[PDB]
Amino acid sequence: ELESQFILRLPPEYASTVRRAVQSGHVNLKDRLTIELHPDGRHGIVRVDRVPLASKLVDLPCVMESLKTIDKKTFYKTADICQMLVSTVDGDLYPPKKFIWNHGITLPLKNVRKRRFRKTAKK
Amino acid sequence: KLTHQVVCINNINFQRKSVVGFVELTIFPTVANLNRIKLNSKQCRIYRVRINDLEAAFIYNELCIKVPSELWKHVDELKVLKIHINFSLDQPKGGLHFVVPSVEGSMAERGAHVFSCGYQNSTRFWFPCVDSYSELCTWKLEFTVDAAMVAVSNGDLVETVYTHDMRKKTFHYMLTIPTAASNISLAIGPFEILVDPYMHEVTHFCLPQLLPLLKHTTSYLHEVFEFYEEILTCRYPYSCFKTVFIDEAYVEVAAYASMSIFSTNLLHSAMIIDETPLTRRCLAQSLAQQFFGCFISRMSWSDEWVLKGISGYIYGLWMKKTFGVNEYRHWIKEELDKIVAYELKTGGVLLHPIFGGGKEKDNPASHLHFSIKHPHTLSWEYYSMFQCKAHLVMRLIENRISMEFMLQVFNKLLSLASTASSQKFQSHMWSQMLVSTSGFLKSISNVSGKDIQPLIKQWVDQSGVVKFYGSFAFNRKRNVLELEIKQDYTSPGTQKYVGPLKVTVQELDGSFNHTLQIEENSLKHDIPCHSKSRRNKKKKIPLMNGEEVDMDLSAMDADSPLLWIRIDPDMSVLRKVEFEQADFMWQYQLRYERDVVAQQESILALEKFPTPASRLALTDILEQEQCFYRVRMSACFCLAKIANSMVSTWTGPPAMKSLFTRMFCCKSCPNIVKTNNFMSFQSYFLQKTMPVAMALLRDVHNLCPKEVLTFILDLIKYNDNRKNKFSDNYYRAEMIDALANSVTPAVSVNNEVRTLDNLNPDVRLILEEITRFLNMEKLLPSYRHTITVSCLRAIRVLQKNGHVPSDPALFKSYAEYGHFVDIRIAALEAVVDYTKVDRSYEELQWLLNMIQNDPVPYVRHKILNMLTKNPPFTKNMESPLCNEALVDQLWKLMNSGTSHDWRLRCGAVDLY
Amino acid sequence: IIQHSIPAVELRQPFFPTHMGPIKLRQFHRPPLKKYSFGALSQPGPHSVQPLLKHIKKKAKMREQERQASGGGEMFFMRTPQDLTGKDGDLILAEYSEENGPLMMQVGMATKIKNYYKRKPGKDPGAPDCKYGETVYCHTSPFLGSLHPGQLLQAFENNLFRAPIYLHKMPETDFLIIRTRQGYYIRELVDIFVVGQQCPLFEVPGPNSKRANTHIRDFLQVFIYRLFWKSKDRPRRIRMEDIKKAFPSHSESSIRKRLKLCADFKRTGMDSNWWVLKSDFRLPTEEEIRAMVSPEQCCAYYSMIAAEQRLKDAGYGEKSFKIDDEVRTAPWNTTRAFIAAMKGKCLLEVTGVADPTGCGEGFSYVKIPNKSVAEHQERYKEECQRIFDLQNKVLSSTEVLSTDTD
Repeated sequence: ELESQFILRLPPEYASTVRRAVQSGHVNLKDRLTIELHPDGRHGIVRVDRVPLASKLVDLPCVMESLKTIDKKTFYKTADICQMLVSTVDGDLYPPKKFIWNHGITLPLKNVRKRRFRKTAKK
Repeated sequence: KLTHQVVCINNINFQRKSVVGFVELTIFPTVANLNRIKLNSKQCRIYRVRINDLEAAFIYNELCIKVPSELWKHVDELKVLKIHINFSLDQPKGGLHFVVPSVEGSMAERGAHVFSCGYQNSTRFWFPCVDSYSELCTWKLEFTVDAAMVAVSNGDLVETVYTHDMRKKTFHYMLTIPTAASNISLAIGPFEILVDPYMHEVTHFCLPQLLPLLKHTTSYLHEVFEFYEEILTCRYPYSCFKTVFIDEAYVEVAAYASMSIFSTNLLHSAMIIDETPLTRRCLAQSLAQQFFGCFISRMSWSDEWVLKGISGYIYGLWMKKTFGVNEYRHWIKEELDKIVAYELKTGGVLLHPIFGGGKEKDNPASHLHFSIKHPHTLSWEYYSMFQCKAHLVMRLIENRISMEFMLQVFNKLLSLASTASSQKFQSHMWSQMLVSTSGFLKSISNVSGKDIQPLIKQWVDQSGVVKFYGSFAFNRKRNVLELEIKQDYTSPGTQKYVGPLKVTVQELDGSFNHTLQIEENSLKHDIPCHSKSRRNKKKKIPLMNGEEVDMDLSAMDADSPLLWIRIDPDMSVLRKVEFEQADFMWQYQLRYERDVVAQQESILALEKFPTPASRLALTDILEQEQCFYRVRMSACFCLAKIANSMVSTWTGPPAMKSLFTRMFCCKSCPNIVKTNNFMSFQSYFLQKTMPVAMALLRDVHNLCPKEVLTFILDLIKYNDNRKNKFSDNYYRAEMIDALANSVTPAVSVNNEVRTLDNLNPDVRLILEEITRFLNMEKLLPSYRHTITVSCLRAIRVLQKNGHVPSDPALFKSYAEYGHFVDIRIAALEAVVDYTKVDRSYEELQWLLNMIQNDPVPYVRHKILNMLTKNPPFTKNMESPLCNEALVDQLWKLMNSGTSHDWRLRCGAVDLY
Repeated sequence: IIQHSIPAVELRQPFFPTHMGPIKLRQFHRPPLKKYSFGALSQPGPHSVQPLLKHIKKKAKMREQERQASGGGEMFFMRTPQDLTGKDGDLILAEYSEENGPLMMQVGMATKIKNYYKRKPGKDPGAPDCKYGETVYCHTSPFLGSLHPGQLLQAFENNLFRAPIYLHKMPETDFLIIRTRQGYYIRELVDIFVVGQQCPLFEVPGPNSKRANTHIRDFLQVFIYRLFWKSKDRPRRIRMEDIKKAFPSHSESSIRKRLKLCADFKRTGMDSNWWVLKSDFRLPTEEEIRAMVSPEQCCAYYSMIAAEQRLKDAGYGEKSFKIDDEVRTAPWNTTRAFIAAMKGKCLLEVTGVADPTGCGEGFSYVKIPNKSVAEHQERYKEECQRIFDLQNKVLSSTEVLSTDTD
């Protein structure tokens, strides 16, 4: 089965904590960072050192590929990426279109949907 | 197992014909409780066998030396003994060639010369060693020589110094790598050097008196060595490169053109003898065989096609790279197609496998007589099938495993290291040191390719095809042009085979296209509505779109002249085609084909298959000045073969005498054609076969001959005004074939020769060119072509009638006097071309006497094979092969492999 | 020369789907996270996100040793589906600026990065170095506009398309999560390329063209041969049901066509019967099967059916594909137009309805004739040049915009 891949976005303070952990390579990252997805498939909780962050799975506008390389000249596609798990410091941890993201990940694709995508003409 | 010897060979005594002293053999017995050892020696005076400072029982059968066993279970796995043998060489060594001062003749009486050829079991004529391809040894070498010689062994050179004062030097040579005793050699020759700098030291040896002539092969060596490093991506480890012109070096297992003793190429002369393809081939096949073969010492002699297929292949890249103006690309298919001639032979005669695996259950050896067992069966796998069919298969496997990938393959193989490492820190290094062929297989397999076991199996065993059946259609209503290609192979063990078989159809004005594939036995293939070509408007068809779309819609809408399907581009599949109505196909390939591999074969087919008038059209390709030497040649040879048909014989001929003067300006020539290079005369392969188109026509129909004679009389007026010039050898040599078959038809009123009555006008003048200038000394030209093929002008003008005993009465004298290696072989090839006609028994007796003892060993082979080729019987079969003394000579020529020449014993092997 | 991974070259599932329904076509190259029915991550609650650093180093090390063990030079590493994981090797991200570019790679396919450089006049010291890709010195432009002297432009290059790319930095907030049935894994990822508009190098077929119909036929044929090869029974045999499941839009009768030359129907007293390989039929080799259909041909076909689905959804019937604007944006029209222009058979509109950005920063691939004729071509080049420069400037820019509140 195809490997599933997606982007995790953390608030900057938490992202820093996690990045140092990824870089150290310590096994305990597995306890220090956990992801829980709720039954609705859109909301969830990311935990950094047991601190719960309200999270939402959103749909990115641009198709994004991850490509692996050995020599840095030839590249092999490993996956299509089209979703992002966005964690915030406020929000309902357990919440009772708003899942459409409007921006690409990179700077120039700000507002891609509204500014840089030819829109379809019906009929 | 003998791992290491240090051999100390003092004196090197020329005044005994003899070299003497002590091999010290370290042996690690790879078994428990060995009591006795089997070294090999041939014809060698042994003084004393000494083990651990006592004399030890040695009985010579193959020496059995008895080990003293003075410890318990002695000698167990990997115990180490120094066997100390004191040996003395005999005068008539098979291995060596020892000339003392006094039998060197008038022009020295001073400087001895002794030179040996190691490979393949001639090491036993030097010292007692174990003589085997399984036992892998590295050697030390101390020997002392006359100090006015310089010598060569195998194993890196580490210093020449004196034998402390006076008249003998000691060289110190030392091998690091494990190689068989095959490799070892010693050559003690002249001392006069000629070294260039800039590279790993290349330096040039000859006699002192012949050093001016060693500049053009020094600088060739500069280019050939330097270039090869880049493209093979392999440095040459050995710090120097010595090329030496031994006056006694004619071998055909050693040199040949290169013997591969350690950093000392041993060469024949061939100094400035006009190379341009011929020895540029020879020395790029040579400096190939220092990589694959020596660099990477494989452990299996059953893929020797890894040597010779890779060697052939790197000849063709370097040839077409560095010399791109004779355009190698359109010559590769001559080698390709000659192996086809020998692979069209099944049923007693005359084919062999390439991959020769000795299996126990080998039930079919009727046609395989050659194993691959001893010695001479290795020597005989430089026969043409073994070379350029290994070449052929390596070119295929490239195209499947791509070229960049097989690059990364062979570049790793050369520099992949096989180390030896023990726990007291003893670091050993082998590459320049053993490598295996089992892991070669695997490495290429990993990189690139699918099933190579099947594909290579149908090159060696019972595979390949004969004939491809062609039939054609073209239906008007549909515009679908339908081809029916079967294929057919008459032999035991026949199958259906792949062979990419391309066809390119040519519209009204030869402006079409194609493709095709056909690779099943009986196939019918459907070629879509290509009235307009894929190149509809390149400028292809604005040719029928000139004004022949509509004006000649009277003769396109009459599709009875259907779209003309040319057959087999570029010898795309190596078969015999069966394809009715083929004249247009040959023309279209002559004019519009871009690869000349097709053309030269499309005019071999124009030559033979019955063709209507193309004569005016293939004069295009007579003088297309981009084309090969040989396609311009075999464009003349079309008109030669086709030779009139009817009684417009003399209408061909004006076009022949046109390029009988190939812009020949002989009002300045032939005095400013000494100064020119002849401008090759546009290849003298093509000039030869314009007066030899004339001569073939003269031969074939006997109402030519006056007008041809007039023609070729003018070629004779052009001659006898030339000097020596390098390129112009090829002109002279294939104009003596021009002048032969001029007097040959001219007295083809046969009935013997008798005397040719009183044709003084011809016989005199033709003999005047035929013989040498008797004033002119023959100690000056180092080459001889003209008078090699001017004994051939002598014969064949005295063979079509027959002057018997005039011919050999030259060639016996000419192979006695000694001077001129070429001249000797020229004479000996004509002494056997005259026995090929002569059939009095005495001449064959004297011919196998001169086979026996003449006593150059290699010219001995040459004659022996040439008598084995041309048989002494005809159709009739009266006392077939029913001899008693020849069969004694036969068994006595068997096991002269044990001495040396590994092309003599398969002389015997064929006449067994 | 592109060498794809073995699973791609072999057109294995799921890398090369055999069939896609409307939903999958709408989601083409945008697979949504779908819940697992079993395995660790089918369970409720928090799940560990695992580090990959030790694993990444180890795999790089193992690969280099395998390299030195044969015994240097170039190795090909992408032999198994396991080699395609995001869990090891160096990783980059590529974000495509075209919402649905005319050609896209499948997982397992390869692309090169080329660094196109134009020398400065006189004494050029050489191109700047980049972290990725191989430098190409070009006197003529591989794009619609020309490089300026001293200009370096990076690009993706393969058999489907060439496209300029622009290296950016991943935001500090973002990580890559790899998700399997067994667990989550996390990698740092710093290099992300923006991909500009594609220059298509492969023609996308039209719906029900001879090319399209020949492709599905051949692909079906390949799937069938591979089924026989997978069978462990002797003589080899396959079930109709397995083919029908992979090709649910094929009639049983059309599948029987592909089977009639290589196999025999064996009837049994049960509604499951077998097709058994004929004893005189020789199954094609791995090499021969690969030659039948390439990954690129599958990509062209996928592009067509996905576009066809989007057109149906927008109300455009099969009779529409004198031509509607939306139909001009279809990959069979844009690729055809671009390739023809590349061969000098025509020019391109450039400014027009097929501009994928909708805002003038992309090219409209619509044929206009070569048909003051030095001015006609100079105006085409001028316009190409302007848009070429505009795209490079906007997509390479690190300017921060500014959310549009609308």
